[PDB]
Amino acid sequence: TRVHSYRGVLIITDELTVEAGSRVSLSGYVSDGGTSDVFTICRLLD
Amino acid sequence: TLTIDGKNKILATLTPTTIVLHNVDPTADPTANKVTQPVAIFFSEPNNGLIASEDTVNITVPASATVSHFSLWDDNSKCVATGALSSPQFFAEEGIYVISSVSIDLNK
Repeated sequence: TRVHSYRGVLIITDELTVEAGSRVSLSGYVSDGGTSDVFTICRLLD
Repeated sequence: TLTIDGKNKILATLTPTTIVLHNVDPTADPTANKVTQPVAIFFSEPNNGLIASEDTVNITVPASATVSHFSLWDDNSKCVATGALSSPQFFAEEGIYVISSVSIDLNK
């Protein structure tokens, strides 16, 4: 009788996954003119 | 969590260039039922995992048209993103819809 044993290595298996997300943000409004240069009263003529 | 450096690098290839407004939600088909014409939108450099519009965008919507949802495009006609504006707007007479800020972000 021997009963003699052996020894191995520590083998482990795992599944890893990292995830993320996305969101789009928008801000708009109906045009009521716009930032202009030389905002002055005018007198058009044809 | 994901890395901000990774989040910055990943977002550097999106590069949306044109914006198009739709009256209906374009999620099912962002290639259909368009309202306006493609108008150029220029984005900033990726920072803190969030790109933002550089300058304001004015989209000339024709008369008797409604805009409720928006969509972005790239150079090779590939709809990178879709979304919905704040509220529907009906332009009775020919008007302009101005985009104040578009901020595509991935930081959850």
